[PDB]
Amino acid sequence: VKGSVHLWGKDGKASLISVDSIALVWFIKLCTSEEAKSMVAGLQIVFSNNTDLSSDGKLPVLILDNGTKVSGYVNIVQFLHKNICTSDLAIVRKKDRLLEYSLLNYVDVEISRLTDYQLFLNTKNYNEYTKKLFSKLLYFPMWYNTPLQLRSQARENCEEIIGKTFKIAHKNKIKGKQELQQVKYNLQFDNRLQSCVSNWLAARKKLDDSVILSSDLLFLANLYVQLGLPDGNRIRSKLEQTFGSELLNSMSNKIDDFVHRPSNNLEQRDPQFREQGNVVMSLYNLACKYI
Amino acid sequence: TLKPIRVAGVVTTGTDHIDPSVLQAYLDDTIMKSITLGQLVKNADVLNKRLCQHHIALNAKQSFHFQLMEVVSQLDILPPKTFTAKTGTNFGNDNDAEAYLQFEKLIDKKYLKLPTRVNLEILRGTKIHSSFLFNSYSSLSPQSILNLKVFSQFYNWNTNKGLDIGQRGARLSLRYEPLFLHKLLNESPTLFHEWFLETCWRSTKICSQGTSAPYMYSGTMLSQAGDQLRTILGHTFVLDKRDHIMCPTKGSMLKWSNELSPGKHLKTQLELNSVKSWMNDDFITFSTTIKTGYLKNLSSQQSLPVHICDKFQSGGPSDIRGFQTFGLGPRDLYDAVGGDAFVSYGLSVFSRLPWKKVEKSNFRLHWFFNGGKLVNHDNTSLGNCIGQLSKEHSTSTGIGLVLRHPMARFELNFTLPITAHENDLIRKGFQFGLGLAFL
Amino acid sequence: EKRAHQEQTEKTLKQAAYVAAFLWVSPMIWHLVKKQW
Amino acid sequence: HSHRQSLELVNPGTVENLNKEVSRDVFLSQYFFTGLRADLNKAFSMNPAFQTSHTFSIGSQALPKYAFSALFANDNLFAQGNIDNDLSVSGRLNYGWDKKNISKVNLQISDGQPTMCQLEQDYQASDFSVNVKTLNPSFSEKGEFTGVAVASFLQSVTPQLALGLETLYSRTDGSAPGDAGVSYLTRYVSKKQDWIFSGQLQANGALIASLWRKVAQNVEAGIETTLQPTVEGSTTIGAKYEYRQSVYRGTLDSNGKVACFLERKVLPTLSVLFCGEIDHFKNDTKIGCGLQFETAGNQELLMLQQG
Amino acid sequence: RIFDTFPLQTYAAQTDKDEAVALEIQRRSYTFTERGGGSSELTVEGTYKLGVYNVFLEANTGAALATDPWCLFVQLALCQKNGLVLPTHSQEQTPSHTCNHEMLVLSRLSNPDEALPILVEGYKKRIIRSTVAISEIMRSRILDDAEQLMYYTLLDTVLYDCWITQIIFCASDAQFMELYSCQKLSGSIVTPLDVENSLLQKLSAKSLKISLTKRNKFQFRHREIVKSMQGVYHNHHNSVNQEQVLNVLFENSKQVLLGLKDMLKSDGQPTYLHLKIASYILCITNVKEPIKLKTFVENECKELVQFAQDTLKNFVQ
Amino acid sequence: FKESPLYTIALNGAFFVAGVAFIQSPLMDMLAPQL
Repeated sequence: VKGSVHLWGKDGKASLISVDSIALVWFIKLCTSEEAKSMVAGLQIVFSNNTDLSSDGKLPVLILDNGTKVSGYVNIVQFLHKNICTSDLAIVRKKDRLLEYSLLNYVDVEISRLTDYQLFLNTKNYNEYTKKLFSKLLYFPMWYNTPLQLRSQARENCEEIIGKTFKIAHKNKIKGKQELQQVKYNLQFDNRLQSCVSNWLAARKKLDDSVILSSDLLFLANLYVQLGLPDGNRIRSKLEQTFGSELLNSMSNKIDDFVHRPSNNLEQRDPQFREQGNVVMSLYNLACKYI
Repeated sequence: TLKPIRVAGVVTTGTDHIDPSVLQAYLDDTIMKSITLGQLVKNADVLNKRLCQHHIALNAKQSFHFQLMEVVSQLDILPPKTFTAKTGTNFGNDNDAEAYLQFEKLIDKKYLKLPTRVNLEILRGTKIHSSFLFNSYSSLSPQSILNLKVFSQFYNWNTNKGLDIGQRGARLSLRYEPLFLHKLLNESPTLFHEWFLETCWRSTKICSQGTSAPYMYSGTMLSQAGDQLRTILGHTFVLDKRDHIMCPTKGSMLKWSNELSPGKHLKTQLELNSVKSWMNDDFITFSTTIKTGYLKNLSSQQSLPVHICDKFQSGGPSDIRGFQTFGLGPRDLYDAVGGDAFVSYGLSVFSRLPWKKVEKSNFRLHWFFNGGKLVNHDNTSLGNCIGQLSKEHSTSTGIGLVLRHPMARFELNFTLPITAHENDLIRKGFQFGLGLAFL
Repeated sequence: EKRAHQEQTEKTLKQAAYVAAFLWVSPMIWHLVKKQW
Repeated sequence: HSHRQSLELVNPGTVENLNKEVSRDVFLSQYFFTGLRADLNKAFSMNPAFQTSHTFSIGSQALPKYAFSALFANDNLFAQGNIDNDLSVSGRLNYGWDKKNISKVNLQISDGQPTMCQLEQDYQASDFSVNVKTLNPSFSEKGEFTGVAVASFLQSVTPQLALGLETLYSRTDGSAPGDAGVSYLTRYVSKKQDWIFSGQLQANGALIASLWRKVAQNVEAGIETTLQPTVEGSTTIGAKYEYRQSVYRGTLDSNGKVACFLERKVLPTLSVLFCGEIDHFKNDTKIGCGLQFETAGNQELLMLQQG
Repeated sequence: RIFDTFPLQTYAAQTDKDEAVALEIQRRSYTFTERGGGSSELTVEGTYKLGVYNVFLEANTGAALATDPWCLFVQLALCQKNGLVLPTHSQEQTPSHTCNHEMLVLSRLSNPDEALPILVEGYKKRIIRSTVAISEIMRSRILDDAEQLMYYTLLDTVLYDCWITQIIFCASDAQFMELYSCQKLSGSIVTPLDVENSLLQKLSAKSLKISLTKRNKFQFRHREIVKSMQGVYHNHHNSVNQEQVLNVLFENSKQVLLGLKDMLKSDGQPTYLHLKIASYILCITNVKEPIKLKTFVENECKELVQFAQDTLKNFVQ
Repeated sequence: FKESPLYTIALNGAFFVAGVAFIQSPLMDMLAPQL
């Protein structure tokens, strides 16, 4: 398999905005066995940071030198797992492929939604951490639309789940109302997270717990993103008190081990002009979209 | 006067925007048949009114003193052939005020030799979600006009804006209005016919929350939502022998409407109004209105149900004071399902304000009595329909204050029902209503 | 607490009325001060 | 009451317009908007003021998609009525019983919220001004006041200074006594009318300090400082150029944000307007464009406007 | 005071009703009969009506089944919970009526969410349960087993997306409107009234597709292929990226179907997973046009079409 | 080094007085164009 993988990132690391670019660099760096290394051999990592190359507008994209585009972490790993010669990261047996796919899809469609809430819909994280990354990731004219687009998208997936001067002083009660609403919202999020991760842990025990699967790299990526945000201490306290200090410490140790790995299998490539995403390419893409 | 005078010669000024071969028909048919001075004066007035109506001139001046045999002089004002942008407000009958923006354009005579006009309108309103209208008018004759309308409009219809109706389509209409009436109908009665053919695609949605209430979720209303395409022919006849449209003081008016959806349904509607004043300065006015309507399903074996928007509705601040809108007729669960036959009558009396300080003002005291019935007749016999349409009516009375401005009519009344049904939506006490059409 | 809050509000409004009266009498006081100085 | 007449004390302005020049004329915060806006204003008469306005907006949420307003104003009456989408009705009615006494009523209906009514009475004496406004009046079984009552008094100690107070009593439900707030207002006007200063101290310790300057007939400037433990502060500087062809407004805040607003009159009827705010520190930029077109309702004023 | 004396007289409620409407609701309703015997022991306040897009009569058992996987799954779940029996024909075949549960063919514009199935309960105090409410009710009965919840969420996210994309794109309007529309048809253009029904399908075909892409967060999962349907450009930039998205869905859905064959042992009463598998199989084997999903499930998955027939025999007598 | 609400109030007051001094200075007068 020869191609190229485009991800969110900068200078050899994946940004916390995308939990699928973080998990996709832990994947390529964990394919060390003879069978697993041939799965990812030939791929080149590019931190293009432009979504105009994507087939569906999401950045982690694999392009196999002939137009074949596969987008999303789950789709990419499922595509790669079916191109094995069949002659750390383990390859699951035939009798346990459906359950692995079910766990991966469940993480993607349930737990990856909550991370977007913490990244965009949580005011303390959005106003303090989230917005600062886009100015460094994108180009000057295209600096302000992407955060608003992502914030609007992140609330569409979470609607049904979480959702003279004396006149000024009277209006100032809006701040207290907002504080009460934020306290109310922090309770629904905790219950939903506790239920989702408990279901995932209950289902995961059906498989082998002595190996690292593709679905573990995404749950741990979500935990790493959620516990590194400025408001991550409350989440760390809530999860620990109901799931176990030993379990949380083991997961954090696994995350730290994944983070501190030599970049030997990984091989970056500097983006080319046609895949830069600057003003000229943006205008060219806008012209081509309408034509 | 009875002076024998012949007419030979018209000196026209400011008529460079209209073809002389077109203006000659107007001039001939209106004024070049006169045989006396009074007839000439009447014909000049008719010509001025017609040219104002057909948008040939915004103001026409006529001279007859030039000299049996004589030459008449006509002066036009050259209405603006360029773009005309306007904004305006209109009064819907069901307590809704619409606003609109309009762009008009007159087509030069070198393209179309018949006076043609094109307008585009964008309209919003209380219940009107949106409306886009494109109208094209063509003056085929001095006593005939042709209109082509293309419309796309979305709005809310039923109680609490429960339904959502969207219509898209086009109609072609022809209006005929004779210049002179035939000796039977010092007055200027109005008479016209209109024939139209319309095609429309209509979508009906239930825009009402199911957790809110059980309203709009009856068995009848669930089967009405959806898409349907239809084509209809229609005829309208109006004869208005009144001295004013909005402030009558004497005379009668008759309106007749027929609609046919071939193989689907046939609707007929009739309306009569009669106004009479008695005292020295129109102090006491008596107005009587009577409306009737009948709808028949032409489909075989009672198939192809008629849509809820094509049926008759009774009750409301305009139709029958003292009841809520869509507040009469049979109901399925709590929703008015309309009816196939209907009759309504109103017996209004107006009096002036006795205070000489304020007595010429349009504000007047009003005593009204209203009633009517709306039934779903069996499709068998008109005899059975009339038999079941003549018992157990739903009447009401009231007193209030009215302001009949030429732009609109406002009414503030205290209303009291006299007879009603168990499930009727009674509206006792104070009721406000503004619009143009009242019973 | 409740009646205490009512009494506090009454005291505040009475003080406001007193300050209003002081402002009303202020122009004459300042004129006299200017005349003295 | 003789030395008062000798001092020739001048009547001060309304308590609500102490910093009017800075708040409205200089700063563009009131007039800033976003998205595309079009206005069509049609006037029907001159001596009896009467006009209507249709507003069509798109691309933003603060400005409604469509709005319709109509105002009338004779010698001693003012009546304005505005209707905005989702059935929002606002109505203002002001009547002057005399040159000093003015009574105004504001009524707003939202069709889903209780109707709001505010009644205000204003008296302008020879050397002082008294205003009392009541919002949502109500009486309980004990005969006690229920609602919002704001009473403000302002007197000029000298023809250059003006001191005043504002008292607010707010009882919402009537079961519990309302809160009381006292605010102090001070205003100073220079002898040459070149620059004015205004200060306000609220009950909660908030401070407002504004200064207005007029360099010439076509250039004005203003500087405002607002303050409110947990307190926050803000500093704003604004400049306005008034020309016969166009009007320019610029403003800058101490937080590193800027905003501009220009009104360009190119035709006797059409007038374009542009506005833009940029905040580099917080990465927040908003834009707005609009147009205004004026028409005369009747033929007399149409001919007068045409020439 | 005296208001209580007005109205001066009051008549009974008006009992005349349109008979063209009563026949319309009678040919679009199908009655659920009881398992063992009798008519029912229900009052008009205890019955419910299931609003579905349309109905097809299957060849084997002859029962009437909804044409949508979600509607068919809800129908099977209701039949299992209450012990009912699947219908066989519309009420126009049985003029006599009694108090029974039923399934009602409705337009998607019969509720604000523009989605089906819906549940209508009660007569005088009537409750409307929407699609989201039905989904959350059905999903809360499998939370006991955490492994079955992973399989359940895989069926209605991968296989559901594949079915929706195929039906919307790879099938003609004449096939889409046959499954997701209540409009009448005859198949032969003879009468002038059949020309009018053909133009309505062409006009409203695209409006029905846009409403179907909002039922299960499809518009959120696939944002860039539901915006290309809301414009008329036919550019080839959005025509190549689309087939790449539609190709990964079909490749993923083959893995799901091949992995399902390994666990199809029903030791008695079927669970909610078996009913959901059977709904998809029965709705895919109903399409007439040769879509890739139908071809695959009929050539490579002959063991999945016998399971669906076996699970259907529990609900037809 | 205070980093206190009183410190920020004093800083805002210093900004205000500096702005007032700038307005009073001939620099502000020259900022206005001749036209």
